[PDB]
Amino acid sequence: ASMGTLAFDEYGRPFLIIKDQDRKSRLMGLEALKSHIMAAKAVANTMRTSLGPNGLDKMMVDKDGDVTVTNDGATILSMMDVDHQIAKLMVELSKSQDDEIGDGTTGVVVLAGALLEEAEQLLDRGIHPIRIADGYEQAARVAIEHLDKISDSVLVDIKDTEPLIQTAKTTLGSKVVNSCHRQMAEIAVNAVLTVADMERRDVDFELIKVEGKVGGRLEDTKLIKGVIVDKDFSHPQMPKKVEDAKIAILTCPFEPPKPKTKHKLDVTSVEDYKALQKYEKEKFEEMIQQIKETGANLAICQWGFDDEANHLLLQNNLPAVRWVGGPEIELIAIATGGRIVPRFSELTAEKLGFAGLVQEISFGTTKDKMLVIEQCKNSRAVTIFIRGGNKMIIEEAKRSLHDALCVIRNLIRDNRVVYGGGAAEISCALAVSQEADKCPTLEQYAMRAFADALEVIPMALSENSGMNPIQTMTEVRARQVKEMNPALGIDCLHKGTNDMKQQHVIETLIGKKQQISLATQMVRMILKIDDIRKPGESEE
Amino acid sequence: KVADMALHYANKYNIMLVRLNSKWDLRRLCKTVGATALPRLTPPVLEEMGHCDSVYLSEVGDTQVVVFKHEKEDGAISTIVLRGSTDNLMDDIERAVD
Amino acid sequence: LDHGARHPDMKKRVEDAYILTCNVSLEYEKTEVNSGFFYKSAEEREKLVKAERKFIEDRVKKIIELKRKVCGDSDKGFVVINQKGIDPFSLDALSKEGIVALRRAK
Amino acid sequence: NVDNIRVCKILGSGISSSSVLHGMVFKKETEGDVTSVKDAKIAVYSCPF
Amino acid sequence: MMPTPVILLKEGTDSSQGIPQLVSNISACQVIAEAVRTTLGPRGMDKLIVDGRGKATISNDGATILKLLDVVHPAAKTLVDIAKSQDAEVGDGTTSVTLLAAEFLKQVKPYVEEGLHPQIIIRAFRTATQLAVNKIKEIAVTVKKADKVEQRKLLEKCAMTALSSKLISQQKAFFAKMVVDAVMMLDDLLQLKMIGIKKVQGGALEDSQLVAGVAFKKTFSYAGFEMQPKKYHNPKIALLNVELELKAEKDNAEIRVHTVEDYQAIVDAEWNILYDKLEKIHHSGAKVVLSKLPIGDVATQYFADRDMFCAGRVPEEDLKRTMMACGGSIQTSVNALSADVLGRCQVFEETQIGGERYNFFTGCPKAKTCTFILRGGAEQFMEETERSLHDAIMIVRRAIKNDSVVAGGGAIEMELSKYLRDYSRTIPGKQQLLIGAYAKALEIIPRQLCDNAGFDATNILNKLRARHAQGGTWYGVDINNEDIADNFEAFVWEPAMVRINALTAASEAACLIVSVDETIKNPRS
Ligand SMILES: Nc1ncnc2c1ncn2[C@@H]1O[C@H](COP(=O)(O)OP(=O)(O)O)[C@@H](O)[C@H]1O
Ligand SMILES: Nc1ncnc2c1ncn2[C@@H]1O[C@H](COP(=O)(O)OP(=O)(O)O)[C@@H](O)[C@H]1O
Ligand SMILES: [Mg+2]
Ligand SMILES: [Mg+2]
Repeated sequence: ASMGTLAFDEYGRPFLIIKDQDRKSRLMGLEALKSHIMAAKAVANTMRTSLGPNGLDKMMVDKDGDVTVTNDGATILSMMDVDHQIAKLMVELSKSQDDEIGDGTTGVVVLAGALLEEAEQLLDRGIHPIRIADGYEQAARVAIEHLDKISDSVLVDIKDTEPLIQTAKTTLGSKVVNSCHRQMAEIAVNAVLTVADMERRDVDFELIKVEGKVGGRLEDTKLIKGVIVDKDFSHPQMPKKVEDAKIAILTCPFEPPKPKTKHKLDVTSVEDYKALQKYEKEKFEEMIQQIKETGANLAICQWGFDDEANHLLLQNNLPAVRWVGGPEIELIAIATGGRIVPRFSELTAEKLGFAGLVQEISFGTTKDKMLVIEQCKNSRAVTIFIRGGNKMIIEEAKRSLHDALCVIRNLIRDNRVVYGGGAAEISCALAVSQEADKCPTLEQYAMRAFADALEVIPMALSENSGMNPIQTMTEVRARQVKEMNPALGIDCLHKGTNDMKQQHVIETLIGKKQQISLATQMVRMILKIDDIRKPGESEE
Repeated sequence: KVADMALHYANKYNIMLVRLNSKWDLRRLCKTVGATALPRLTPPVLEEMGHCDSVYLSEVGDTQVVVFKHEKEDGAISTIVLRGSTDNLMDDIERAVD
Repeated sequence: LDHGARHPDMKKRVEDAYILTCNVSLEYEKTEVNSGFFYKSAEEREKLVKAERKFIEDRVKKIIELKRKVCGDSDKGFVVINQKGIDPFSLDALSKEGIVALRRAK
Repeated sequence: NVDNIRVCKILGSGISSSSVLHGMVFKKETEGDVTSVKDAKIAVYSCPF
Repeated sequence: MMPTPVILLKEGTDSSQGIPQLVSNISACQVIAEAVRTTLGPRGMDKLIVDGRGKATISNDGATILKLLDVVHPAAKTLVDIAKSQDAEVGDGTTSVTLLAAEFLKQVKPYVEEGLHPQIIIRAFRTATQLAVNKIKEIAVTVKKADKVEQRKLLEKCAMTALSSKLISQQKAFFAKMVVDAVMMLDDLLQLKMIGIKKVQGGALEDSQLVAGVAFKKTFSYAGFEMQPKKYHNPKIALLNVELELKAEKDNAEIRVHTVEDYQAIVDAEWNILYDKLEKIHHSGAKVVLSKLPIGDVATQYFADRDMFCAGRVPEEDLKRTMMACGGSIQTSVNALSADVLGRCQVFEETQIGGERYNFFTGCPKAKTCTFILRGGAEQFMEETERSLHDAIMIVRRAIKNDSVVAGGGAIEMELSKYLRDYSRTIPGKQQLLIGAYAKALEIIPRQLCDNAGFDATNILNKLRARHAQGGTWYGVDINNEDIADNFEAFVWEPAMVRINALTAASEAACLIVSVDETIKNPRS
């Protein structure tokens, strides 16, 4: 079932067709489909345990031994050292779901695995894979239409943020940061709403600075409506706090000027040396005086400066910070309302940013200092500053907060929502089953397989919470059929009710639609592959 | 080579630029058009100016080609455009032409 | 001789020929003492470029003057056999005067 | 002169589609924006432009 | 064989001569064709090839699959070469050429075994190919009406037929409409470089869009870029090829001064040069600035202070498309930035596209270009979508050049086989067997369609042959209905030149393969 072809001619002469054909392997027909389905099922079964509030974490170790405890499906599949091509396709699917939506990176894998398992059963029954793909495509179209039908709109206004808080809480429920559940939800919602364009435009994520520092507590994570900089004041005797600071953002080092072109200044006499020394001294004095003339209280530079400028800044009651990065310079300019000035000659009072409070912050017995710029007037840049007991929970909080920010961004893009907990999956499966009855017989099997694959999410949620999967899912489906209510799901938290509208389990509609679409096209692409040609070289 | 400023100013004055890397092709083009390969950027005199019925950019198959075409059935150099479905077949046809 | 004229426009056959056997380099030569050029504008660069070939052009002009003096008609011809190389500029200058020249002779 | 006959090999359309062109063909593009001239006045420079 | 004390060729030279090597060559061609058989028709499948580096590629196109195969057999490489030739000249049918050539070789293999002279086979192939090409030219359906609506319908149907074999076949109508709209905006040469194709990961296939303008990814913005507005309602675009940075005036430039005043003057002169370029750009009236060369942080902040947009290191092709869409001119110098050298678009915007930032130029009324933005869940997914769209674009371009169409699904080849059999019935007989074998080999494509679709090939072929003999030119395989149907009324339309080139290339390859009697392999250096 490998080696391609091997005949060596009917006449005994050599028969070489493909380079290194004796070391290459190939798979054809239904065997390749079975192998692909097996690999995808293995990946999906590994991922399905990390679904829902009761989902468990995966401890991932890289080449160098670094350990990242995480629940994000995209991260889990990205850090795996997979070799099967179908596994790489699953990883690409998760990365795509993360890129487009940012949430639901684990549901796509489970859905694709269930779809491919049902396709395996259908193929064993003897249906062409293209027919299965077409049936899956039309069932996905029906499910997307039903999701559009049963969707609900929410307010994305700043005055009332309760639906946004509920959606962020639903997103963060499965992560480890649920110990500060509402706090993280609120800070994520406020961060997204602060840096946003009102007319349903995009939200630029690079205006949000997510930085974490060890120590403290997870509850100490806070939203800072300004900029947090790893740098500190240049002179150790400079004051550690500036009130009502008038910032002066500069991108020129406080050093004597230097032309870019290859230059040589010739000193030919003692008078030339005296003039050069006087020029250097006067350049330092005049740059300090030019900074002071604008009335600024703080000076922020990007390229650093030397000792004379440092002591002149200290002597002139001008706290200063050096070696600030370009992104940090841009963030400070955006938040404080000031303009980036390329040289002292162009510095004016109108270009000065305003910060209510600039402070240097210590972090215990660490000698580490970080600068805080906050209390801006109308800051259009925000910073999320995360604390924790170890770096691993800090990284996990970073990715969980990123998921929450992405979810609120999706809500801003489109405010229609559907109720999670498997209720949407159950309703879509019911709609697909109803549509299958009217469909001719041949595609009916594909529709029923798609519905069964859709039903895997409620069963996974119920099993992860310890309940019996089949009984719970059947009871919820029966309740959904008996009374018109697409909001009945799997009570993972055992709150006593199956109505997810009351439990406030809310998901973005576009997230579900993207999940279904991406799963459908990846399943079609996998089903359409009937041949593999691996090198088979077992290279080192 | 062609400088960026020279290219920009030639585009400003609606001048077509062709860059022949091999000196053999340059000499053959000079023969087939009737021009002299100047060694400086001096404007050409009347005698050194080359003339051709039509110069244009065209695509044959999937290859972009520049064609120096004479309407008359005469000239110093004539070219044969060989088509085919295989490189080896065209090589054999070229050997037959030789 | 195992080599011919290096200019495409050069004459291929001369009926009556005057032979000029020379061992003078008619190509560009660099100063032995590492000159280098210094200028401040494009026009100055053009002037320096034009003036850097004056030395070779002087000898080429001497050859041209000898050619024009020896035969004022088009009947005769000069074949210039040079043991050293000739740059394309001097080759073109000689060809424009109807002089066939050979470079790098044994 | 045998060398005065040039052969350009372009793949795709079968040998029955071959033709004779009174001129030259270069498998290359053009540097500038202008791509076609109807009354060409070619000036050839051996020096870089 | 006796060992000569001094052998003629170098040791290790391999030589195969006679009928056995010809049979081996035919078998090699069959082996190559077998690797692309299942990738034919709407029910075709994809192949996955992994290189030594481990980067897999997934394709339904015959030419790509053959190229990714490291074929070293001298006779087998002819199939790869003719597939590449068909892709170059036509763009579609890279599987049909190989299938037809291999079928020709298989059909004449029994006659090759029994000592038939190969020149006879070559002459028979040439005669049959000429007759088939003439028949295709004669029976190709063209309409002399010269109207836009039915021409557009023909183009859309051809694009759909060329697209109904790939992973995007479900959205084939949508993608065909996009492709036809894209092609109709090209001016006179239909250059492929004027149709941009951007692949953005994440999203449904239906999320793919065609922009009537130009779009390209954000290119390493410097500090202060986020302070620039990201939407303009009537911008003027300054397409540039200019380095807007503080730098040495020239690589070989040296400044020599002996006075501090001269030092300050030199520094101020550099700053004044940069600000003079920036001020000329600003006073040109433009609002969006693009350049091939990098644009520094100083220039970025200068443009931010003026509420302007800047983007450096924009690729050559993207600026070419922008110039074609907006109607400007790429300026290497800013000394003369007149109104006629500035581009103009209705709306410029930077938006989030699936985890990436893209600059959109829309509303251009005189645009001669377009940009496809393809969405998918995987890298190879979008690559194969791009390949399928390339095939559709090539078909639409060829149909623009000449709108002569024939019914697909094997109808054209069934008609050609019937005509060739009828012709062969009226010739002395040595050519009759070979021409009949050619006609029989012409039946491979409908048979392969039926085999891939899972039908019973024999019964469908019998029905097709009976229908063609009785009457009806455009009856081919109906994949959905498990039967045969009139493929012209079913809009299975393909340009006639596709089949013409396929037959010509297959015949040339078969003749070249048959015409070889010896294979000599020198030892590798
Ligand atoms: N409070 C809850 N009650 C019931 N189900 C929930 C709750 N919170 C989340 N879920 C479900 O758990 C599933 C997994 O969500 P999560 O693990 O946060 O992200 P992903 O969808 O990427 O796995 C979601 O489909 C959601 O419907
Ligand atoms: N809807 C259809 N019904 C029947 N046959 C079709 C249909 N669409 C395409 N075909 C046939 O499938 C054959 C293969 O086309 P395709 O796979 O798109 O490219 P290639 O010719 O390179 O394999 C064509 O010859 C065409 O006649
Ligand atoms: Mg989630
Ligand atoms: Mg095709």
